Amino acid sequence: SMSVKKPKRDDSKDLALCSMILTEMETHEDAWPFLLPVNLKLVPGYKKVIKKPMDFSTIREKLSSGQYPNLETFALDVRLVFDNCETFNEDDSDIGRAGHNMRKYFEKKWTDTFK
Repeated sequence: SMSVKKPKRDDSKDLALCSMILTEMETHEDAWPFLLPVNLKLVPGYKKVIKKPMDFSTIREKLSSGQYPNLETFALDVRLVFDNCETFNEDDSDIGRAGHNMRKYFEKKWTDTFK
């Protein structure tokens, strides 16, 4: 509260570390459904159904331009990618399986890096 602060957790490497994680996600073989924004002109239903589209390119641009105020808003966008994937794709489809795998991959790097 006012003039009463918890000890300073060192956040000075967060930007670099989120960039590294993102690089690892970008280079994973199952990243292909997630690398670019879904083409809303060519994919029926996507626009109306998925209220907040998100993809790795968009996260990378946001990261590169200071649009994440902290590492939690970064994780929120990554998880949005997989949440959207689960919303639109059957679990037993290549894209659906890709999304479960990438989520697992991410969540391990996240825990290992920060927790």
